[PDB]
Amino acid sequence: FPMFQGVLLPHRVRLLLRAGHPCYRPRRDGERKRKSVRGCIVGQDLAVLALAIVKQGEQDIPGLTDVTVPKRLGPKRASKIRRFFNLSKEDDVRQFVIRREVVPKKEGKKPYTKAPKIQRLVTPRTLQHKRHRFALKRRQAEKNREEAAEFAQLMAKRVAE
Amino acid sequence: ATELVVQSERAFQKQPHIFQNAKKGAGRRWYKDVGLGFKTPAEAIYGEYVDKKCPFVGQVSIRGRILTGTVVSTKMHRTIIIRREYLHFIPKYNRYEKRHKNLAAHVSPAFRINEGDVVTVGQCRPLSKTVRFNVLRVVKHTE
Amino acid sequence: GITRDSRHKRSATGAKRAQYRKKRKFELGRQPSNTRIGPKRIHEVRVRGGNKKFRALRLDSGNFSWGSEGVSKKTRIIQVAYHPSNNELVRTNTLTKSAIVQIDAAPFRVWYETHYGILMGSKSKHVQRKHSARLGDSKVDSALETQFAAGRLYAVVSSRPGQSGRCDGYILEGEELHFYLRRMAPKK
Amino acid sequence: VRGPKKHLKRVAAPHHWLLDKLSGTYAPKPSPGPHKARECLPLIVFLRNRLKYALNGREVKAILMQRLIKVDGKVRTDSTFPTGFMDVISVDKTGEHFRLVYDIKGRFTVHRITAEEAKYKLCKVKRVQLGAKGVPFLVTHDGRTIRYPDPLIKVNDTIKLNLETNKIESFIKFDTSAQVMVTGGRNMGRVGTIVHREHHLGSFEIIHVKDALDREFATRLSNVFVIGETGKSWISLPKGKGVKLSITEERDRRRALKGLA
RNA sequence: GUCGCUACUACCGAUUGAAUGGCUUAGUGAGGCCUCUGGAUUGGCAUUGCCGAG
RNA sequence: AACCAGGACUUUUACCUUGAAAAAAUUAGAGUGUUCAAAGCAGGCAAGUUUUGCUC
RNA sequence: CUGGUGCCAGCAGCCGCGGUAAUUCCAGCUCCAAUAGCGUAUAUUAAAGUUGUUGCAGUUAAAAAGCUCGUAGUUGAACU
RNA sequence: UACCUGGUUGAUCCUGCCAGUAGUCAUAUGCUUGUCUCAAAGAUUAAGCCAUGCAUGUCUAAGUAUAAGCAAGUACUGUGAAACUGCGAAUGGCUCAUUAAAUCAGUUAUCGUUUAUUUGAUAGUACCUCUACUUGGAUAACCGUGGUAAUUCUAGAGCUAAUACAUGCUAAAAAUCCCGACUUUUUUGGAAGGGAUGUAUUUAUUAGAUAAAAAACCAAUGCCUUCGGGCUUUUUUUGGUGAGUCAUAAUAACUUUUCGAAUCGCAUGGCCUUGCGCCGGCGAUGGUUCAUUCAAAUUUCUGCCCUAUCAACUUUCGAUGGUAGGAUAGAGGCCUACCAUGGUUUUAACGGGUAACGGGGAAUUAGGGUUCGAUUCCGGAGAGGGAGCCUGAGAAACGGCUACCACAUCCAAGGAAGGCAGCAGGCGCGCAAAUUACCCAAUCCCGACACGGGGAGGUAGUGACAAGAAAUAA
Repeated sequence: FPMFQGVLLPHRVRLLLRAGHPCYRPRRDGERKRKSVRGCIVGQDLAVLALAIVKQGEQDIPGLTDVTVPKRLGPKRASKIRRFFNLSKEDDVRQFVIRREVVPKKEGKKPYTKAPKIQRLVTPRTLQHKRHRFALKRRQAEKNREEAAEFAQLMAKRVAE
Repeated sequence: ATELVVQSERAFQKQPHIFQNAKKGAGRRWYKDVGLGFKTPAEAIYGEYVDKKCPFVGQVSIRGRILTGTVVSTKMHRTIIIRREYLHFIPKYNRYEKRHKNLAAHVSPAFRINEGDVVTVGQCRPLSKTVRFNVLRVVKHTE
Repeated sequence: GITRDSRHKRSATGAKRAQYRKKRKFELGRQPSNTRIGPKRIHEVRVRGGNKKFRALRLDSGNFSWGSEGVSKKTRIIQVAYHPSNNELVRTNTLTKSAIVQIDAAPFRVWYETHYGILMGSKSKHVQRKHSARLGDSKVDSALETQFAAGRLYAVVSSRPGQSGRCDGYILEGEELHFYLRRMAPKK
Repeated sequence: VRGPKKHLKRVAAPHHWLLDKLSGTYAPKPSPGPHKARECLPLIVFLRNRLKYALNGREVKAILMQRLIKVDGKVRTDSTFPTGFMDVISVDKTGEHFRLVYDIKGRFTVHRITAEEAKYKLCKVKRVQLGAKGVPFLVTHDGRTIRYPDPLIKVNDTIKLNLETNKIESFIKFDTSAQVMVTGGRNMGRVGTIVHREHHLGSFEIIHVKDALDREFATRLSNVFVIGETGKSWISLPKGKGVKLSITEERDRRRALKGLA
């Protein structure tokens, strides 16, 4: 039975658990199920204890303190890459991408370095359709005014005769 | 049956969405024509009652079927029972039999309704459980 | 849930209709929303068809109108005076349709003073000219003067808070005011 | 129950579709659109069963995705689109400009017309009211609405909308001597000239129409359709002109056909 | 027509009659729902009261 | 005053006639070479050209 | 028709056959009806004018209340 | 397809029933058998119980690529596992348990209601008296790693994306109403400059004249003539329905303020301060409102088997009606408080039985009638019996969930987990009824969509029978 942050009962209990809280995965939309879970406090019935390091002590454990993992993935969005590389406003953001090596990829000669894609960068393709949408709006306004003027002539003639 | 003071209830019996101001004295009364060739009775135009569930000076509308029957019971409040009589067909014996069905219609204070006194009723949307008709035209024996 | 069919109801001839269908979702009902006086408490219920209904359990700063001048303003609802049908509903202080309430008239006094100028119950050339042009209709009912002196006014709500989430009404005046005052004179 | 239906069985399908009883179990089940499912022809039925421009349900879908059926001047891709009365089908890859009109017997038939007269689509109006910003709007029988219409048009009238360029260019009234076709009923698909309009309280106007041979018949106001006045039908009529060719004369026509070969 | 023997049919019957299902009486009451509460936790604000939520 | 033309016109039904709108299948039944038939709703032209058609 | 039993076995939708001459029991021969189909058991329909409005019957075959009053119900002279 | 015969008697004529006679996808069984076409096959009792496999999935160039693969231009540029997202899952198919004005059938109303998708219209208005116009964070997969004997077993740990979620100027200009700096009649004295004034909710009020045609007074005040005071074709809003408080426009306020685009794919067109700046097309996906369509929900009239050894029934705890309120998408005793005693019935009310789903329809056929109709089409109900609920426009859904009741199952004994009156197959009841087959090719349905799926559906295996043609001769 997994953890449950919030239940103060000092033993496992069953509740109509919802997907909003953890320890669930909906099979379909609008699904709720009855499941058992342990309390938020610790007793003697536990077998595995999950802990986090706050501050290292005087000595260093050879197996964990010495070993460290690298961050193999970098930023993707324009804001993310800007905050990651601390580049200026006009600094050729496209030149701050992370490049990987494909030697294990059995590339043979000229290892083709592969880099991820950058999002939320200004590209003139979106502006074209935005201008077209504004174009459609002004065309709708001009057509509305033209047919309004035509009906104004019709109504003026009708009230005259 | 018997018409009493219109403001004889917990709530002030009033025609909805009608107002009196200083410029327009007193309270104007609104009337409508039900249609289908009927005419609005004069005392409905100038009366006292409100009768929210009335084809005149009210909110209900006349649409659907129009029936004719004789009112049997008037002991109940603002509604009556209409008795419709008809002859049924038996193909086997080539003869008729007398069949009757009792209706349930609403009567406004505009119409004085007693026993006998066959009337004409029309569909006026469900009103109370089994009341779906309202009296529109009365062919009274007195007149 | 609660049902609204006539199948469970006894027939007009006295016979009891046997069970025909299970309860359906196109005929469901819901609990009443007795919106008592308190800090604004409004939530949403998803009604059939994807629409939403604004409920109410406590309401403050409602809307009330004044038909003589055709002016409506937001006012703070104080308490409920009368409600037909069960009078215990008044004792439990619930707001529903067709229930007279007591309201304050401080915004009405401020607007009246800033519009007509001549104070009720006692330079600026353009203001004086406007007062002269709009003088003559400033007369008000004796009841409308007593309520301003006493600081409280009677109003009738013409909206259903349990359906639209608002308690909107109008200031009581005229023959309806006289009928309601004569109704509550022996009670208070 | 519990919601709408998506499957229409055969045999229960409309009779005028003339669908084969065998060779399948279900009917095309027209999708929602501008015409009622009971008074419309699916595009698949029109192209396959009524036109033979494709066999079985597959090739017809292929050409529909091919963007060739410019119905009302625009290409659609719904294999079961509810193509109703007075619809135009323009296959510009071939040049045909088919029209959808009732025949003498009251069934849809081939009404191929020229490039002209296939642009405007004659439509009956349903009601006239006032829209937003205090403007009048009109709604037709083919689910099309027109903004700022002619002020002289009332209900149960006729308009000729241009399509693509749109906007009402001409309207036709409802009075005596006007040529009238019956859209549905037991007098399906026969043009004549309205001579008498009989008024009934509540609803159900009764229209008495005299055909070309002066045989006379009656129909309902909801089922009449005004096209032209005193022999000035602005739209073309199909073969037979919709008179009322009876069985006793169709037998003679068949006998004459036999006595030709 | 009474008395017969038999296969078999039906009735009454002490056993304060037994054995299923609807209709109701009285008692209690799972379950989801609406509503009144409760703020581990997320917390922007050495600090410290305020927008907040499941 | 009075007259003509159009509309409404049964005090009130039962009864009879016609029309409207009206699901298909199914029943009767029209047409039509599944070798006949139970069938099905198609089908046909047309031997001397093979015509990238017509006809119902 | 020929052989076996002899109110026994049995046959048999009903009448009905069988106690030593059994055209009706079981064996053989042949014939009759339908046909790749026939019989049996049950439900139903026509005949059933034995449900009868069309279209039953009531003195003796089943059937007129012992008799009378009387409300529903049914039927109701002629004349515009 | 208007039909008879044998049987009471010694013999006769009747009444009278029995029997023979003929028909019936109307059922079973017995005897028999060489062929084809066409159509049905667990309904009759056990709407009894099920091992097993399947029946609901879906992607275009165009919602997310870092494949944590692949065959072969320094943001990526071709394929793409994997997942989130949107939609369907409320359609099909099975059965007839319940149901007696109930369902259903024909015929009306919704001026008493809701609606995903489709079609047609609809949007120079969002914020300041210093506002991003391009913007926040989380969220999968990958990644080490853990408990339970197995789980649709997950959290613990690092993150990165959205047409998901949450914020956020866009577009001018003209005009309108309010706050008011100011003078000098230069009207009844209005405007410098400041703000709201798009769209959507609720409340109150006004106009909503219009079958046509003349005058006596009062108020603010629009054109002001020629200041006597006039005052108009019209600015008085307008149109429609058998019928409205209908649609629309004006006035005064409210909205835990709805919508008004932070998205993708191809044509590299034209310009001069030459910035690599301005501008220009073809599509696609969302979103407000209305109408329409597909549906749903109520609802008017008429028509239902047997039973009097059921004659009175219904009002407590709603039975009949009025007022007010609540709830519902909506009318309505659907519910609540009060007030009246009412409603049906010998024209059979009510109760009971039905081996009763209803109808189109089927069998017999002078006519009239009698019987049947689970079943290929329509409508209703159910998914073991009830009850409740989320999602979704649409379910009181069961190949969605939850609890009880009766069953079955793995258990390590801590627990877990279901529903074939769907397609096949098994047990039992049985006189009584078939393969644990192939395929989406035809009909159609679903989805992001030529491309995928569909035990719906098509095809076949099995038989004595349901109809049509005919070997055993010459």
